[PDB]
Amino acid sequence: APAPFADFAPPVRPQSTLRRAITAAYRRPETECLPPLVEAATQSKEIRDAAASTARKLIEALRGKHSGSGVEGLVQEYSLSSQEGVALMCLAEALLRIPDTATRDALIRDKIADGNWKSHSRSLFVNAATWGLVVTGKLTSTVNDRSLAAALTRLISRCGEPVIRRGVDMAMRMMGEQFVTGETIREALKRSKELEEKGFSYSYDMLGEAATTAADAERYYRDYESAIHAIGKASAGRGIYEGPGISIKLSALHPRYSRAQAARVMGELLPRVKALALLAKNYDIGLNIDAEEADRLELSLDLLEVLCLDGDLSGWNGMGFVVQAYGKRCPFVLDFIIDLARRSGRRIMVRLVKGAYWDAEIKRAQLDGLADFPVFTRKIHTDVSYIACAAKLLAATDVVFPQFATHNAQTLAAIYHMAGKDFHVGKYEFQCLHGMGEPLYEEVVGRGKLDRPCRIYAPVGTHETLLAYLVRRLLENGANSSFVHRINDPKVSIDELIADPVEVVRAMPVVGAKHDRIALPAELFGDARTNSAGLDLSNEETLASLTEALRESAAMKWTALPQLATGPAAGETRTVLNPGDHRDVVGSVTETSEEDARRAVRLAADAAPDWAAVPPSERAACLDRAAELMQARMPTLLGLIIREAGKSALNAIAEVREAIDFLRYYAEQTRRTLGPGHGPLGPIVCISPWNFPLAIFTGQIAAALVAGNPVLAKPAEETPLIAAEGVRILREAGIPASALQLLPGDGRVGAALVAAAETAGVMFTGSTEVARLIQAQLADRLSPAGRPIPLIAETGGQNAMIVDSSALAEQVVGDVITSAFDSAGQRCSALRVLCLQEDVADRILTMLKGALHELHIGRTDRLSVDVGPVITSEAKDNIEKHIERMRGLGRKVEQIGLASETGVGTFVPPTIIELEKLSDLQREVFGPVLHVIRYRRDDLDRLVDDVNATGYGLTFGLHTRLDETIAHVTSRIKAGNLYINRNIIGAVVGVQPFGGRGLSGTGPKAGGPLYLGRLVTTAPVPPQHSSVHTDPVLLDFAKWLDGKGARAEAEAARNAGSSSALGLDLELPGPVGERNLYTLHARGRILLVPATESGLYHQLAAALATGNSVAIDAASGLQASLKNLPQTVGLRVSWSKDWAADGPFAGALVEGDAERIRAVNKAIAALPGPLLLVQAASSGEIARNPDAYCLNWLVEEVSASINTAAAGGNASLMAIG
Amino acid sequence: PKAGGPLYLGRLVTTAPVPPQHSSVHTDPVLLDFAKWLDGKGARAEAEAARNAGSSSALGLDLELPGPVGERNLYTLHARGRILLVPATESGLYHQLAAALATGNSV
Amino acid sequence: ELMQARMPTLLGLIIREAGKSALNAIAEVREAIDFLRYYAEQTRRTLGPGHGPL
Ligand SMILES: [C]C1=C([C])[C]=C2C(=[C]1)N([C][C]([O])[C]([O])[C]([O])[C]OP([O])(=O)OP([O])(=O)O[C][C]1O[C](N3[C]=NC4=C3N=[C]N=C4[N])[C]([O])[C]1[O])C1=NC(=O)[N]C(=O)C1=N2[C]1[C][N][C](C([O])=O)S1
Ligand SMILES: NC(=O)c1ccc[n+]([C@@H]2O[C@H](COP(=O)([O-])OP(=O)(O)OC[C@H]3O[C@@H](n4cnc5c(N)ncnc54)[C@H](O)[C@@H]3O)[C@@H](O)[C@H]2O)c1
Ligand SMILES: [Mg+2]
Repeated sequence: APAPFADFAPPVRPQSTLRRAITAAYRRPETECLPPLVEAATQSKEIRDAAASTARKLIEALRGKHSGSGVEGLVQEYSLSSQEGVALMCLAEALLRIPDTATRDALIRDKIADGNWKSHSRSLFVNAATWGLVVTGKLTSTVNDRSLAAALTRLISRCGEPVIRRGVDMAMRMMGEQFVTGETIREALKRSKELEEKGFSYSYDMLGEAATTAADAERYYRDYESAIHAIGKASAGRGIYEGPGISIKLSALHPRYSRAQAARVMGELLPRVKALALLAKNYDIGLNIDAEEADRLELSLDLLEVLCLDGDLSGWNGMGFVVQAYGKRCPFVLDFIIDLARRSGRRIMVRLVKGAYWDAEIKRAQLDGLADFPVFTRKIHTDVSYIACAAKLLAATDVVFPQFATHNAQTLAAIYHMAGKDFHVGKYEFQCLHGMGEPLYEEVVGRGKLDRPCRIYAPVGTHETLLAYLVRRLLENGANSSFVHRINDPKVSIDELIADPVEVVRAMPVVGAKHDRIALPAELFGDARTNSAGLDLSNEETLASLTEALRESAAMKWTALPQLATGPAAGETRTVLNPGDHRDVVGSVTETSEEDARRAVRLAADAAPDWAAVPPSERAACLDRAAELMQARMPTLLGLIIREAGKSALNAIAEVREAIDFLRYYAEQTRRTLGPGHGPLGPIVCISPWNFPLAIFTGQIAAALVAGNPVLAKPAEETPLIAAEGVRILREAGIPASALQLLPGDGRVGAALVAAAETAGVMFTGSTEVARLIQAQLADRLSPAGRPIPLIAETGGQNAMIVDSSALAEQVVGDVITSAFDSAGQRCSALRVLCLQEDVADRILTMLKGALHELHIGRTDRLSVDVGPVITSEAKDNIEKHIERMRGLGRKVEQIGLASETGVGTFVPPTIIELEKLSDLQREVFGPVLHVIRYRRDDLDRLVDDVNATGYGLTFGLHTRLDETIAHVTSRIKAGNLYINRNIIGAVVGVQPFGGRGLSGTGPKAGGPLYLGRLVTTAPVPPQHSSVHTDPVLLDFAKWLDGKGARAEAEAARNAGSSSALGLDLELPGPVGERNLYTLHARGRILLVPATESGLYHQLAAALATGNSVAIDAASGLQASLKNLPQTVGLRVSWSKDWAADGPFAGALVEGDAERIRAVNKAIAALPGPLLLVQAASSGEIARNPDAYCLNWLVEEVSASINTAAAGGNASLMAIG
Repeated sequence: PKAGGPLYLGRLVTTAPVPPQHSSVHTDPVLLDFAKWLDGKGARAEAEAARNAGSSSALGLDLELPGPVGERNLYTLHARGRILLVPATESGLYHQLAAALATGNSV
Repeated sequence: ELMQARMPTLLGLIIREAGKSALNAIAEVREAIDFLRYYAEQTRRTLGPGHGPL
């Protein structure tokens, strides 16, 4: 048996001093990075004056020949609005998908120009965000396809065939000659002769990146290989400086290019790069490795090292490598490369760029809760870094070949004068992007200008392949801080453009301060609370320290005991085994007798006043202290979760982060709300699931505790050890032993706790079937006041994602792989049903199956493991029984092979099952099993019906670029957590408050602002909880009441209309590149069980004020109290003689004495389907208490998370520099 | 239609143009249910007409118009109310219903 | 353009023929000018050969 974590994440090679200095700078504070760069970038006053003069001269020439763009002239000629211009370019794009020129022209002349363009599976406007950048310079993340359709109809009906003709010719020019140098390498090489004769050179980019499958990587490989032949044939011995070369992206050459898969990268990717480099060597052309995301930088250095030390490549100086000056590690990376060039004797071609992925790096660091960014946050810092690194490169031209890739004339001029008077071809060069840089460098290349060479980075590919690179390009030119945007801005003077970034930074009061408008990840929530911190699993120091802490966690003797108020109790003891390897004993659990569980409830009851008397601020301080303890102990907590619950390190980090976030969120919500009149319920039984064994465990207990309730904590029988450690942490944080008792054991302990007479409330997260048993237990019970015992029951999902033909397959597949198979599908939020529009289903399914087979399944104490085990052999048997049933029905089943090592544990391979109809599913299958259905676009509304028809309502995803489809689907889906253009497993506390409806939950949502109010007898007013909107049917009912003479009830109805928070619509603070929305909706149809006329009027007012319809108990005999209702109200009112037939309901209001309430509660619990959140009151309570029925529980919370960076960049961050 | 607004000129020609900014991303939910019902009955041309009406309807348009500072001048498209339908044929009635339901109206 | 340039004279007629004050006569002429320019622009944004007159 392998020792735990003995092979967790060993580095590719021992880290040299130079490599370690790189890693040390990864997230260095910005104020520490800049001073050395300012020193390195300093030049003499004479040079700065000469540079400014050169830069002014370049900028004056640039602005002098600056003519209007072709699209701008087209917009002008036909008086097009922006939407018309965008719609026209979308139409032209589509017409160019028609290959035959004569066929296209007939369609234009005879069909398109004559009105109905719509007549002639894929929205015309799928790429409108890109064309929007071209036309307007601004990025709109999604497409208003109804606005574009209207604009296209309007412009065609107004201007006819001539404007279509001009649009097509424009689009043809741009997509064939401006965004790419050519469609094919042969075409690009032909078009390169003109500028080569003027002194330019070329580096061709075949536009591959981010392989998703093995087949993708093979395709990109043979594309590079075939391009190298064509370029090498064309080079014809010109060599690596005068002649053309190629650029490659490592992400194109392997589907798992990541530090987590470093062994696969070195074993499988490296030989492919070597083979391409050997061919480049034989033709003697340059081969450049493009720089990509920050978490790939250091990994790529291991390939660069091996290649430069490989004797088979000796004699060739064409190996090239990009370094990104916006990165804090850039100068240290250059030190490493220069030293490698010295050791290997290879004159490495070093392309210095600023960096292409800035927005994405900001979002990723925020999402991951890391200490700082790996890039600068002020644009001028990148400029100083660039010039500092150019000085380092220019001092090493004997050993490297510097290549200064920039379109900034100030940057260029500074380096031109820095390099001095001695020049020869091969000393260094400049570089520019095809299309973007020729105006500037025609003022540089040639003995009549600055007589310095420029290599053009030349994209090559079809219209289809060009999109990703294009948005990344167009977003760059649109940012306010970009040189290209500023030189075109008339309000920007040449003096401002030639301003020296080195001197500007040097004179700042605080050198190198972070941007004021970009939050560090820790500060995402500002003054409200401190964000939890994650760990960077791409950082070798982190991996090394985590390796030791994980190993140490595996040597600990973890135990879980019945921790009663009086001290640990005796019981039956057994071992806890690693689900991924039953030979790995993780610890020992002593489980609770039903006698001791009943005793613990009595002890909690006796201790309840002492805990309620701890002021809310001090209870919240305990939570905050507990959060600090968990943050400090995260590495050890990771190791325990990894081994006890079969989680990967990434998932365990998120798990501990979520626990920390619960603690801090409920602490802050407490400080915002709880006062003397919000009395605790009493002893609360917290029953938690195995699959989030720390986070949900902690969240329920922390909420109950901070609301002033003593807690009986019953963890899932599978995962008691992490629960015991969380209880130890909470107790260390100051929660008294009498306020928090741990009762390990199975459902018998849970049931004994629920049944205990003093149990005042139950918080349950788990399966719907178990919640239903607890609901039945509680229906026997009333509080001492004669009211139902509150139950929060957060249960299963049957979560769908709908994908239309506008979505990007690579994005979809990544989000599907994560949503369906992360944690082996053992997330309640996990994707269960993928719904694919028929026209794209085959392509996406092929890509999905290819991605499936790149997953590594195994024991999770290895960083390379993607998917761990299922929790037990019983879970495995249950999942496999489902798979084989489906397989028996003839459904296509895709499964990846499991290594023999999995036999010592309980594993189910990630599985894809292709279904015919959504009704082929019957129950939640809690494992790594994705079902796929196809749908025709016209049946989208029916498909949403089908998703809703399961009765679940937890998470839901939609991948589309089209606003009409977003509006349609999100208005018709009924689920508590929605996700647009991203995965569906985000439940960030306070950002996506988490929890569903129907069979998925009673609410209120964990991690949201209504949660604590359920755990006290009188609910406070949550922060931000109000609405200016009044339900109109409530208003009509209040008027009807006044017309009937029921004046007091009409007043109560109007008060309910005002007090309702129906229509609340908020955006919650969170990471950049995401919009996180929180809204209060009607729950649905509320069952009303009245006893008196006034009671019925109050119940109806409460239900209508919160947007609901009602079914009124016909056995009340109160039909005559509701005669002659307004039609608006009658539409919402039905009478029910058979409650079971008229559901599902979404809640209930009950009026009666205590035994009437108990009887109705039993009848309601017997209704099929969803657990109902029931509120009961006596007639006298209704008369005395306007809040007898609390409106908090008559609305439904909906969280929506929209990935606004999905189009390829972040519009908000484009204005930040 | 309103004088001084974008629907006005279209009343004075035999085929109305699409006015500037005249669109909506919202689809009437009753229109959607009607299209599905027509689908179920096999009235494929009418169901297509219903879907097309649902998309081209500008019901729900909600714009701020340019004007003076210190004012917000808003322009919105709502249902008219109850529309009198005088059909002659079943297909005609389905088409009338599609047009009226797509624009939020009762009939 | 003509109504704008002749607004003072048009004001005088409106004041005496229709009982308007100077301020309201100014508003009257401005609105006429705005109708003219608005329907002109709306025409430039929309009308094509298939939008036949009544
Ligand atoms: C020219 C070139 C070549 C030849 C090649 C390459 C490149 C380039 N790239 C790109 C770069 O990086 C950049 O992005 C551009 O170029 C731009 O820059 P320039 O011209 O310099 O401009 P300016 O304006 O001066 O600047 C801009 C910049 O800055 C920065 N920022 C912004 N904002 C900010 C910043 N920082 C800080 N903070 C703040 N706030 C940024 O950076 C921007 O951009 C590249 N890149 C990369 O990454 N890599 C590579 O490799 C490269 N190359 C190419 C290839 N790839 C790419 C793609 O694909 O896309 S391109
Ligand atoms: N809605 C959410 O937020 C959410 C979150 C996580 C998990 N879940 C659901 O949880 C399920 C998986 O977790 P699980 O396997 O641990 O759920 P489970 O229903 O099997 O058990 C959950 C807890 O209930 C206890 N239990 C079992 N029988 C009981 C009884 N008769 N009375 C009282 N307690 C009893 C168990 O000991 C455990 O502590 C999945 O259905 C998943 O969807 C929901
Ligand atoms: Mg269970």
